[PDB]
Amino acid sequence: TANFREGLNVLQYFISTHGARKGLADTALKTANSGYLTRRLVDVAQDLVV
Amino acid sequence: VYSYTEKKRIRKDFGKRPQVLDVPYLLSIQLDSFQKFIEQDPEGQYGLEAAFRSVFPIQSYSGNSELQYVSYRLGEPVFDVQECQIRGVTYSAPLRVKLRLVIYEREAPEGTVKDIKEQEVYMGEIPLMTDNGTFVINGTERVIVSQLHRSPGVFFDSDKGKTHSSGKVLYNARIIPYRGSWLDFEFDPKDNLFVRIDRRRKLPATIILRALNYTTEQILDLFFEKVIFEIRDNKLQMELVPERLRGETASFDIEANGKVYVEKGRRITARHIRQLEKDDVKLIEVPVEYIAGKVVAKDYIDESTGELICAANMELSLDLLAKLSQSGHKRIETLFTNDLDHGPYISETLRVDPTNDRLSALVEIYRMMRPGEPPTREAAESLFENLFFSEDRYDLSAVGRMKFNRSLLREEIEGSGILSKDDIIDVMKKLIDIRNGKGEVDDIDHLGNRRIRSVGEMAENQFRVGLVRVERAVKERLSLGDLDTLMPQDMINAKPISAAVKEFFGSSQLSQFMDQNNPLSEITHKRRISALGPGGLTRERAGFEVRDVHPTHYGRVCPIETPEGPNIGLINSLSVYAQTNEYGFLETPYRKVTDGVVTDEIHYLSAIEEGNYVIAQANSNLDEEGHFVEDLVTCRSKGESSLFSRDQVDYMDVSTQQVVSVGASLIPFLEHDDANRALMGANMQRQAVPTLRADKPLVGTGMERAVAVDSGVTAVAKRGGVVQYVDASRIVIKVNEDEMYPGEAGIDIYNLTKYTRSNQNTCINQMPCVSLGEPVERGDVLADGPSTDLGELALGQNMRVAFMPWNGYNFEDSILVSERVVQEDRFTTIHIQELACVSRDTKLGPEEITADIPNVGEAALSKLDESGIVYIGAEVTGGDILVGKVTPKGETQLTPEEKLLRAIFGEKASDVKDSSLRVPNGVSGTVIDVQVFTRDGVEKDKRALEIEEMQLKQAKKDLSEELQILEAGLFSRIRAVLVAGGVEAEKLDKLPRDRWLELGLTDEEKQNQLEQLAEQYDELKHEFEKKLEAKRRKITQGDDLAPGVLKIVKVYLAVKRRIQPGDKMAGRHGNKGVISKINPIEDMPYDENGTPVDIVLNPLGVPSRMNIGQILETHLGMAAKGIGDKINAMLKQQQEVAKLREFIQRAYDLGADVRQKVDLSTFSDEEVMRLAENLRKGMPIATPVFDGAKEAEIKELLKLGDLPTSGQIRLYDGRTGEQFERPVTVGYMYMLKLNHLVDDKMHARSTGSYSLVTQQPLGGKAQFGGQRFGEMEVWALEAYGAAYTLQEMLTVKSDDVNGRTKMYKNIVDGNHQMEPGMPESFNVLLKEIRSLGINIELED
Amino acid sequence: ERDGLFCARIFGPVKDYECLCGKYKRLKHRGVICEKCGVEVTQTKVRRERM
Amino acid sequence: VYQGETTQTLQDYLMWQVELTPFSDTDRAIATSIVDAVDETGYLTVPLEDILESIGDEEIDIDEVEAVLKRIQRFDPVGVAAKDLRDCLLIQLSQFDKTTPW
Amino acid sequence: PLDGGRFATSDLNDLYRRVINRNNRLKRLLDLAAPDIIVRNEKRMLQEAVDALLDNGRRGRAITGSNKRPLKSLADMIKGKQGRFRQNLLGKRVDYSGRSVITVGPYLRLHQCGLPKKMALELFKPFIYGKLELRGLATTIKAAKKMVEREEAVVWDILDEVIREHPVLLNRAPTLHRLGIQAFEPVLIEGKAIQLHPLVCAAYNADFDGDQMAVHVPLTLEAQLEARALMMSTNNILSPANGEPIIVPSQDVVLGLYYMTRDCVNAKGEGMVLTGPKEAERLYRSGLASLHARVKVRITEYEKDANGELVAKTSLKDTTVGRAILWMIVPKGLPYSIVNQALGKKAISKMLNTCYRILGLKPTVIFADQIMYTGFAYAARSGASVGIDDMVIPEKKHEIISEAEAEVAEIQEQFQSGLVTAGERYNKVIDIWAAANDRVSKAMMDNLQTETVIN
DNA sequence: CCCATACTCTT
DNA sequence: AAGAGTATGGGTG
Ligand SMILES: [Mg+2]
Ligand SMILES: [Zn+2]
Repeated sequence: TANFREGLNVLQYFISTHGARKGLADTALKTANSGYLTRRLVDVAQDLVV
Repeated sequence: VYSYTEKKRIRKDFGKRPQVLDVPYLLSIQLDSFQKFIEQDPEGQYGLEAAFRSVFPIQSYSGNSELQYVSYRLGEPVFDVQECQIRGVTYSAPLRVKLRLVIYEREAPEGTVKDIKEQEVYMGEIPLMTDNGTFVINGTERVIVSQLHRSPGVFFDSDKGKTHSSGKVLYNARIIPYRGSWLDFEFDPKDNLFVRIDRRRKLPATIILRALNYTTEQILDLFFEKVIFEIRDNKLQMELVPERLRGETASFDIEANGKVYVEKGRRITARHIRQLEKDDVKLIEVPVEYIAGKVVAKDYIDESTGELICAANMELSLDLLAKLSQSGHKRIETLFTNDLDHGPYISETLRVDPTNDRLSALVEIYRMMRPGEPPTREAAESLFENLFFSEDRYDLSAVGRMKFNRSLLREEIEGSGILSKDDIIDVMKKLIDIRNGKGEVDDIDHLGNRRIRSVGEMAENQFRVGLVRVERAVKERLSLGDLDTLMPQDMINAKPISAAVKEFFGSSQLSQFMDQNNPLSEITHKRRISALGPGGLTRERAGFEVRDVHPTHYGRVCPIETPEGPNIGLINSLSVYAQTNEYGFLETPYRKVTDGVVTDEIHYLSAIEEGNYVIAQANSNLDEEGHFVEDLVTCRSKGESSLFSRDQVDYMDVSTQQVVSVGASLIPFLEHDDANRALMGANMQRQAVPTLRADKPLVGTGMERAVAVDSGVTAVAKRGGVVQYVDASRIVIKVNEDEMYPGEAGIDIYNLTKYTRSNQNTCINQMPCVSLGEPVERGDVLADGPSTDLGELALGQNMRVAFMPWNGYNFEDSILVSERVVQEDRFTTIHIQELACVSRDTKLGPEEITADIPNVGEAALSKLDESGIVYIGAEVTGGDILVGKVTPKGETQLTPEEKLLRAIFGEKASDVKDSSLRVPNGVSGTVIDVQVFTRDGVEKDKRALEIEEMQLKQAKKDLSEELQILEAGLFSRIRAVLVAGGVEAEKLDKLPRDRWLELGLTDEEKQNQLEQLAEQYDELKHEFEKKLEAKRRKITQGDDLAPGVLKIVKVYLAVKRRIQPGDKMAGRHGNKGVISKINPIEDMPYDENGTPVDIVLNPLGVPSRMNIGQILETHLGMAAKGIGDKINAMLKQQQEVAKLREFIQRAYDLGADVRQKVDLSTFSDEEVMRLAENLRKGMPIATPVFDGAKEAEIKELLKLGDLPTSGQIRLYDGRTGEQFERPVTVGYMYMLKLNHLVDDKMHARSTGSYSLVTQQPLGGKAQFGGQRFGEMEVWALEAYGAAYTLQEMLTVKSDDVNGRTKMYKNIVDGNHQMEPGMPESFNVLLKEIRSLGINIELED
Repeated sequence: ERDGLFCARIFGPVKDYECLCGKYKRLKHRGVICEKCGVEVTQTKVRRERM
Repeated sequence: VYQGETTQTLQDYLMWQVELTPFSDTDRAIATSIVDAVDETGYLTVPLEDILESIGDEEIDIDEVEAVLKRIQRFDPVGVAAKDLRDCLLIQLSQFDKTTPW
Repeated sequence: PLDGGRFATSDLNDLYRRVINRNNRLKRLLDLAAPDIIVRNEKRMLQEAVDALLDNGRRGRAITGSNKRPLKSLADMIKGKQGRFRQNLLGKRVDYSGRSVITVGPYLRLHQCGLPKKMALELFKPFIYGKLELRGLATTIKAAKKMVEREEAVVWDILDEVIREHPVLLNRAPTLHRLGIQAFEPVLIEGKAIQLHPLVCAAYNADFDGDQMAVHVPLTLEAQLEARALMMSTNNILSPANGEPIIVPSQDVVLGLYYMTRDCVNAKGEGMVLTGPKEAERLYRSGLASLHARVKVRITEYEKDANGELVAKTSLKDTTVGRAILWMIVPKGLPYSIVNQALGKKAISKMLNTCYRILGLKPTVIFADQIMYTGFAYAARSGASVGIDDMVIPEKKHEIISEAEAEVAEIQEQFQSGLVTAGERYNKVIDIWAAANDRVSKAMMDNLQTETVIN
């Protein structure tokens, strides 16, 4: 029920850390998965020229 | 009451909640672990005692002799920590171990004691830990990181229906020992149990049961109960219990004892069961078809025929019932099974299991474990015995035994270290009970299942690993019978143990060079927890669930400070108050609540214990006697939080900083920052570089002193006293008389570290913070280390900052910096670099270090002394000579041309070739230190003698201080004795001290006392001469170097780096940026008084990042600077002390019921003036991370200093003088300089060296390499259509050997054209493919 | 060593236009097989392309 | 795996200077032969007759070889590819300014 | 080769040695008529050695060295992410390249970049050698080399001459969509950082908090013309993915343009009639009128005709001072209605797209540069800051929270009485809290967005 | 984690 | 005697 101007207590901050770390881990780990998709897309359509 | 160090400058505190438990020593986790490893233990439970007892005694096959361990001992180290760092050797102690070889006679009861020989042997060196929790390995400080691993015991888990497409879950159990073989039990989609040994081919689960001498009847009895059907001439009447009928539907009309409880087609209800229990139904009438599918348990044989009728665990039929009916077998035992529970999994697995004996199971186990070889009965038996039931190949440790007993609901805690039959039976029964929906699986990420392992335990494990190998060697060498002459010393070789210890302490994954950016870096490094390492996880096969924040992390692991990237969630920081059990589990302290009254009792609870209580938050109001003001308080109960009544509270938190780590507790207004930016700020705060002068934060949290003192970078008084001598390099303290030991001169000497290189090529320098003659007490700070200011951590500088856009120069996190910042050297840093020159020995003669290089001019040799080494204090640049060296080129045939050369020019120029050490290109600095290491037996040059003389002078002075004190005391005694009788007074004063020994008195004690005093004086002189000789011998000892190495010379260069655009700056709230422009002073915005700002930051970076702590910090820093300005104005115009102390008391009294009380009435005028002098640059302020200052308090402090309450003022443009249209937030922030300098980043290349194989440019700035043009860049060029750019990048720039030369020539000639060829890498590929036996070739 | 994995008689000279023993040493003897050591007199880069 | 790198010897430096010098084809061949004849101390190891024979063309006289050799001897370092000590010293002295005292 | 005279050994050489030793032993055993029980074992070991040499670890257990690390075979060199194909053939390291940290250059034009001159001296070295030898300053290659090493004063003028119209390629990793490599004209600067134009950062996904970039130099005439005609930043204005413009103002430029084109109810100089935009600028600079004052201004605007000619019309428009000032930047051919409003990011993007579709490419580049300059200048002039008092909390937050807590308490008591179940109570509590959050958000936003002024 | 292949129970 | 299904192994990140 608090905002950042008022300030959070220990329990609320501890609760928010779960979502913070989940988002950070997802961002760190999907980089290695998008590159595989773009590599496969380039491999399948390398030679198509007008 | 305040200490001397704190009373000089008191930091105002806005905290409101009293402290009940002080912050503990921050390095206990390392010190306690190593002390436990090293200390003598009467019991064999920890350390070297456990390792020695776990192997010894060692007995030979014959049994006629054995070796017995008695005790061990650690000798004194040869050198000190500082001496080891200077010389570059390991700081270690020798291990002396007492062994006893005992011999036994033959043909006698037991073993007759023929001969016992006891000898103390040398086992090797053991590295020691310093006072700060580090190890000096090869002269460099190192840290061993603790590991968070999986606890030994038994664990039950399941898959979430992922392995089977039907969405059916499969359960499993696993037994994890400390050392041994794994044992797994698992289910299959067919409800059959299976057993896996060390992750190998699956086996039926009854093989292990049959390997333990178990009959099928016994197995059925263990895993199933019995139901008795009796032939009573009424269609096999059965003995039945009503509860058995629950969960079933009536097959027919259920009537017993003349009462129809249930009818056919009607399910049995609970009321029917209760009626059956009330009537005590025992006899039933069922049809002969009731045993159509029932399973018989035991074996029944007809006594007449004498043959088996039905085998054990077989389904009966009507014909079998008839067969047993004619034989008159009135007892049939079936197995009570159902569908809701009591599954037949054991019986079905038994039916599927092929073996039905005790010997074939061992054969199958041996074949599975060791295929490809024929089986053997003895081999299989030995393998099975040594797999799980041998103390020398399997150990379920004390913690493993405790966890095993806890998981099975046992009562005892202690036990054996090996498995038994009953343990496996209990594990199987528990797994079956889980399968029948009568239990729960375990949580792997729960902190009660993860354990902490520190350096002492790892060292013990490695020592045992070496010890077992030494034991094997001893047993192999003990077969020969020579007990009449052999000794234990010749039996054991210390090479394997010492090699293993060195390997662990030097090249382990968890042993790293200590991070030495600042004291916070070291504190953070020593308190780090890792899930990686030997026996841990990998960053590519970890998973998301192990990287998450768990509820059990509360108060034990910081939920914020973790690296971002591949290692997120795998590297953690210990919380402030966290500890470990004796078993290695994290625990946190709480205050006990009794009858609604909060007491001062502190209990450390672990994760398992914590979940069974209702624990209140630390943000809970309390009365004066300890009563909750409200009636409903917020509490966590079972992994979740809610409101509870006042009488349901069990415990409360001890502090509001219990949840966070040391690094996160240093961020002010942390509760106003988003968690992502808090993580970024915590990570960036420990990579700041120290500057020329330290500056305290001026807005802190109260943890600065603890970090500064516990890091060990400062000089702390060991005993109280008075400063007798103070200097820029040494401090001498005269100890108080009540803290002195008998018969000593009470003085303490502190030698400060001056301009020393760190592990990150930075500067380590100490400066005194005490004056000549002032009192000190134990624990006071005598000298500040790097990034320390009067005993407080000082990582950055205070900067006057405005939040506004300025002509696009702070666009996208750019920073605009004033020129006055550069002119004041506020962010200038010192960097120290080391270079080495090695002179070896060749076959044609040895290399010589000399100043007589024949091919160089006189100017280049001007900076070298007579020994060929550069002077101290010389400014050198790229290509200058540091150490001159020549290499013997060797003898020749001396042809007439060579004879002419030798005759005309000389002989020195014809025998040696220059191999000097020179400054690398792009490097400069000042020579500040030179070290010379010489092999023992080689003559030293003059430079080494000068260094040794300088090193001897310091020790001589240190000894002279104590010698002078003692001799002054003794001569005072002599004068006191001599005056009493034959007093000369002035005449005695005229004579020198030495003449007093010649003067005598009568034959009374007036002469015996003088003789005793003279003897004591001579003894003192002899003792100090012996001390000086010992120090000289230690100093002059030679250096042991690598084979074929004669001398080593090390030169240290120092440079100063100034701030410039392209350098990275940051705050403590995750607000980083790069300098874009240095602005002249008259262009900066200024206020009504003409004062400009130092930094301009973009306000657009705040709202989206949600790091609001920086705005509040800016406002509070403005207020603190205003208070300091008032104090400075009062000091400038000399006023009375009364007004100063009145104003300072008013400033310290501000706040709403704060817990800090400062009273200046107990301060003297001198102390008040000193404090006021220290406060004239601003009053420092502390705000704890969840008990900080409110906005109203900040506004009150602003009002006290006569500043606008909004925190915003009017500014004027420096270039036009026009006022900006809106008020701007102006204040003070704490900025840091990060170790990302554009001097180390910029790199360019035209042409250079190439690889020998691929013929392509090298990589790295150190090799002057090129940039990589990878596949994505090629794709971008293909998408553009730039074919010529791509071809030029692929051939004439990388590996077209002729094309490179032709392109260079054409470019120089002014013709921009290329002639591409074939890359060399394609030729290499063709050759490599041909080497595989494949014919690949080019066509046409 | 002769007939080894780096033999100059099989793979080529270790110096430009020189044989192993040293009878022939300059460009005037290009394309000459020394009877003593058996090494050809040519460029040393042939060791990248001789199997 | 670190495969090692390439180093520049005296002959590599001399050939680099040859490639960027306005020579003709025959002059470049003669320069190649001369640089091949230079040893590690910077002295020529064969008489010019051997170089003329190694050129392999009968249309070329020894004076052209002498001119090419003189041009090469002014490369960096000065005095390289000298026939003997006297020639090397004379070449080095030729590059000094006239104001030298002796 | 290592210090101390140790040559060590390679994996391939070790495998070859093993094969040769086994082959020689087998030859000797075969020619000695050895018993078959031993020659069979020798043949098996020779087969294993050959298999290990060709592909270690494929069959059986891999042969390791002294470091408990399996040796590398021919197959290991051929294949993998560290093999020839992916490490040396599909990508490679190149010459004439550099890298360093990037800062922001606000004064630059769209086709220019800021290159440190210390980097440029190293990158363009052979060009400088040729130019020095071309004008008689140096007579030999060694003389030019020594002059460049000593860094005389004339070599800087030579360097300024040789980079006058020579493009360079800037690249930031990772490269995703071909806009991660672009071409720019260098401007020599002091320092060690590369200056980047603010309008291209979105294409690079770059920010100035520690990012680094690499720079490459085209050599031949074809490469230089490809850089100028295909990869130049003034050619890549539209996105190849969807056709929308990519050089769009953001942050400071948007804030400044939005601030200048706003109106206030009662501002200084309100309600006067001006002859044109220049009079409005004179009034603003003199301090006689506010930037937000509502006035009437005579505006002349041009419109394209049917055959493609511009026709001008002049009329009095009701506008503000700031909009009239901004109108002096718009090129001929656009309606005045395109600026007579408060401009956000979408409006500025639409204005740029309209200019591109109607007028062409070069006017769009000029317009974008002028927009960036004007936005930066007026954002600086505004003095916009951030303070703690700007975050206004609605006054009704506490009562909404209290009412939500009361509803939660009453439904909890109802659950205690047994009227409901667990899941229904949980969902109802969630719904209550969501409704309370929506109420608080609406109250806060309604309080924040309006202010009261005196007429 | 996903796909291809040898061995096992069913119509 | 075919045919559908399960345990094992290879290549990928
Ligand atoms: Mg960035
Ligand atoms: Zn030869």
